Amino acid sequence: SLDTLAAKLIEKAKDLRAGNSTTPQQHEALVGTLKQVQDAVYLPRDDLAAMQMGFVTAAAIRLLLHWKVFEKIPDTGSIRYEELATQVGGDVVIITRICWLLVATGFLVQEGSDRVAHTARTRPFAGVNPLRAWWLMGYDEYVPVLLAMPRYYDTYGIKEPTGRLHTIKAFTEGSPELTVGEIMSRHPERTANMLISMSAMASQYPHTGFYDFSWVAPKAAESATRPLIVDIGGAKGWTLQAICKETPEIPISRCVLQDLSGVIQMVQTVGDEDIRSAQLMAIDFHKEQPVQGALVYMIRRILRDFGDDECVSILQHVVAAMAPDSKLLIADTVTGNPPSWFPAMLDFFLSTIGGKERTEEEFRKITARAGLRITGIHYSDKAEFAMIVCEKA
Amino acid sequence: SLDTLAAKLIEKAKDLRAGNSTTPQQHEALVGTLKQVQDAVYLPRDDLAAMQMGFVTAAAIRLLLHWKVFEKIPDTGSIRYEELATQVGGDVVIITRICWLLVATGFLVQEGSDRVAHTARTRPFAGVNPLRAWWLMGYDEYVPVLLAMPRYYDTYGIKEPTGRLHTIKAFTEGSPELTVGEIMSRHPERTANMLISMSAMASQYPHTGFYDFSWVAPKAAESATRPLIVDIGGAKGWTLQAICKETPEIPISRCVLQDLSGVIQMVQTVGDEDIRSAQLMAIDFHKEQPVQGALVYMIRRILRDFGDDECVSILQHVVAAMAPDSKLLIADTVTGNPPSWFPAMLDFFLSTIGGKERTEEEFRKITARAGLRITGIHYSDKAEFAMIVCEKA
Ligand SMILES: C[C@@H]1C=C[C@@H]2CCCC[C@@H]2[C@H]1C(=O)c1c(O)c([C@]2(O)CC[C@H](O)[C@@H]3O[C@@H]32)c[nH]c1=O
Ligand SMILES: C[S@@+](CC[C@H](N)C(=O)[O-])C[C@H]1O[C@@H](n2cnc3c(N)ncnc32)[C@H](O)[C@@H]1O
Ligand SMILES: C[S@@+](CC[C@H](N)C(=O)[O-])C[C@H]1O[C@@H](n2cnc3c(N)ncnc32)[C@H](O)[C@@H]1O
Repeated sequence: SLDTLAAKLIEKAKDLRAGNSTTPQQHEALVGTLKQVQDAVYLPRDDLAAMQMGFVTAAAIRLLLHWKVFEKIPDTGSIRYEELATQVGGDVVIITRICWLLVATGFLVQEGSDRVAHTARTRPFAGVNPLRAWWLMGYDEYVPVLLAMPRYYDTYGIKEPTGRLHTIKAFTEGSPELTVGEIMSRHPERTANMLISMSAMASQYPHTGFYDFSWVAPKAAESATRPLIVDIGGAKGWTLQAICKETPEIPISRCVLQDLSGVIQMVQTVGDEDIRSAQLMAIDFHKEQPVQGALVYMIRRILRDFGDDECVSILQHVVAAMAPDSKLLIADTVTGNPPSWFPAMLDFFLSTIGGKERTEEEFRKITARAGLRITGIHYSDKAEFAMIVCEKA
Repeated sequence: SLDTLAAKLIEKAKDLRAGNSTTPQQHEALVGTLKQVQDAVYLPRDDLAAMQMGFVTAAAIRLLLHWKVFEKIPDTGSIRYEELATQVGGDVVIITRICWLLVATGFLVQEGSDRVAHTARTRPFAGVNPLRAWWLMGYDEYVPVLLAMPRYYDTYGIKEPTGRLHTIKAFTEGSPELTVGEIMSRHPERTANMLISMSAMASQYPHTGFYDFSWVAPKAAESATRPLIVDIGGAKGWTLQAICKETPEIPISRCVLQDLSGVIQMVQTVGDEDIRSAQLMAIDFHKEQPVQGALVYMIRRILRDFGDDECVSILQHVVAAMAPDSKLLIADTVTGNPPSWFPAMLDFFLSTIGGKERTEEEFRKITARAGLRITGIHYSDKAEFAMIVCEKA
C-alpha cells in the first residue's frame, strides 16, 4: 500500500543513516512494493506515458553512450556542460537538452545550472562492464527486431517461429537464409560485446542446490568404467565443477564436457585443473552424441534456444546413446501457465531466435517424441528453473 | 529525501482514506511522487529490467493491436485463447505466448488455464479513441526515429536540429525535403490517427478551461462576415468545437479551420456536421496566412514543432494578415528550466521534428522578434499550458 511503501522508505533511510547494508531481499521488497502501488494508483494514461518515457530515456542513454559522454562525466563531482561539449566536439545546446531528460528522470543530477554529475544509475555506463554490454546488446540487437515483428508475422503468417532459419532476428538483418550464429560470425564487434553479455546471464541461474546428484556416487563405485555425467554444451565446464565440488564422491575425471572446438580448446588452455582432468570433447549436438552408455546426460539452458523439432533431434541423438538405465537431465525453466514475468519476458525474446520457455506439458510432449518419460521435476527457487529428470520410455 | 517522500506518500494515503484525493492535481501530484520514489530507489539492474520489460510489453501490445486481438477480447468476461486464435486466423501457441507476457505484467488477466480478459489497462486498445491514437503515434511514428538518432547526428553533426527540413523524422522516413507535417498528411491512415491523437492527454493539453473567449461574442454582433477565430494548423477543429461549445455565442460558421491539404480533406470524412459547417481551408503556414483581418488567429501546439527562426517566420506571415484590432493567440505548453517530467519527455521527442518545449521567456523572445507585444498570459491551473495573448507592437 502507499503506507507500507512509506514504511520501507523510512526503514531504508534509517539503515543508511546507521551505515548498515540494504540486503538484496530488502531492495527487492522495496521495489516490488513500489510496483504494486504504481499498479494500483496509475491510470492507463499514466501507464502509457511511463512506457513512452522509457523509450526516450533509453534513446538518450544510447545517444550519450554513442557520444562517449558518460566516460567524460567524472566518477564524483561534476563537469560543466560547456566542457563536456568541447570534449565531445559538439553543440552544448543539444548535449545539454539530452542530459536534461536524464536529469528530469533522476539518471543524472545537475550541480548548479552549469554542471552535470553521475548517479549510481549512470556510473555503469561510464566504462566497459557486463551490465553495460548487456544493455547495449539488448538495445542494439533486440529492439529493432521487436519493431520488425508485425512485418515479420505479415510475411511468414501468425505462426510460432520455430526454425533455426528464417528467425525474426535473421529476417530483420536481411539474411533469413542464415542462422543467428552465422550472422553473428559476420559481425566481430557485435559478437565481442555479446560475449561479455553472455557471461552475465549464465552466472545468474543456480548450478546446484536444488537437485541431488549424489545417486551417481554408488554407480561410480560399482563400475570402474561407466562414464558418469556428460555435460552437453557445458561451456567452460562450470556446472561439472560445481557438481563434483558439491559431491566429491563423483570423480570429475569420469565426467565428460562437450562443446564447440573453440570452447574446448580454451578450456584445455586456461581452464582450472579439476575441469581439465575431465574428458573434454568437441561435438555438434545437432548431429551426434559420441559418449555411449553414460549414467547421466545433462542439457542445461540449451533446449530453450530451439524449436520442438530441433529439440527432439538433439534429444534423439542422446536417447540412441543412452543405456536402459541412463538418465537425461534437462536443466531449464518449466514455465507456469500462466508464466511469471521474468520467464515470460525471456520467452518473448526467445521467439526472435526460434526458441521458447516451455511449460511442463510442452516438455512432456517433446520428451515423449524422443522416446523419453519425465520421472521427476525438481524446482530451484529462481523463476521456475528446474531439473527435469528423464528416462527411456 | 527518502523521508520527505515517505511523508508525502503517508499524507496522500490519508487523503484517499477520507475521500479527499479527488482532483486531477492531486492525482498528478501522487503520480509524480511515485516517480520520485522510483528515481531515488532504482538501481542499474532495476532500470535494465524496466527498459527490457517496457520494450517487450510495447511490442506485445503492438502485435495484439495489429492482429485485432484486443478488439475480440470482450469488454468483460473472458474468451478462450483458442477462440481468439481462430478468429484472427493465427496459431494459438504464439498468440498465447504473447498474451502471457501481458498477463504477467497485469495488462491482461488469465481466467483458469485457457481464457483471457481485459483489464482497465487494455480496454483503451480495444477500439478507436484518443489515448490509443496517442500511443500509436508514439510507437509507430517516433520509436523508429529514436533508433535513428545516432546515425542522424553522425550525418548532420552534433548540432541542435532546428530546420523544418531534414528533421530526424524525415531522415528516417526517407523524405528529408518534406516537413514532418507534410509527411504525416500524405497517408490517410496516418493522418486519421494523427487527428484523433490531438484529442488525447487533455490532462497536459486542455482544449478549454484556462482562457475565456466570451469577449468574442460581442464583436460577432459588430459584423456579419468578419472571420472570428482562425485555427491555424487546427487539425480536425476539435479545439474550435470545444470553444464554441463553451461560448455558444461564437458561431462555428464564422470560424476558419486551416491545415495542410491532406489533413483538411480528411476532415470531410471524419468531421461531424458541426465542424464541417466551419470555413475549412487548406494552407501552408510556412508561406502564408491567406485570411486577412480576422478577429483572432489561434496558433495551438504549432510553435512547439519548429525552431526559433522558423517560429518567427510563421508568426510574421500571421502578423501581416492581422488588422489593427486583431489578436494572435498562442496556446501551448509552457514549462520551466529544467523542463518538468512530461515536457522533458516531449522536448526529447520534439527534437526529432526540429521542435522543443519552451519557457515563458523563450516564447517572449520569439514573439518580440516577430513584432508582437504580449498583453496577457493565462495559465491552466491543471497543466503547464497557457494562452499567450498577443497584438501587433
Ligand atoms: C511528437 C510527439 C511525439 C511523442 C509524443 C508522446 C507520444 C505520443 C505522440 C506525442 C507527439 C505529439 O505530442 C505531437 C505530434 O504528434 C506532432 C506530429 O506527430 C508531428 C507534426 C505533424 O504536423 C502532426 O502534429 C503531428 C507534433 N507535435 C507534438 O507535440
Ligand atoms: C546457452 S550456452 C551455455 C549452456 C551451458 N549448458 C550452461 O548452462 O551454461 C550453450 C552452449 O552450447 C554450445 N553449443 C552451441 N552449439 C553447439 C553444438 N552444435 N554442439 C555442441 N555445443 C554447442 C555453445 O558453445 C554454448 O557453450
Ligand atoms: C501538433 S498538431 C496540433 C493540432 C491542433 N492545433 C491541436 O493543438 O490539437 C500540428 C498541426 O499542424 C498542422 N500543420 C503542420 N504543418 C502545417 C503547415 N505547413 N500548414 C498548415 N498546417 C500544418 C498539422 O497537420 C497538425 O494538424
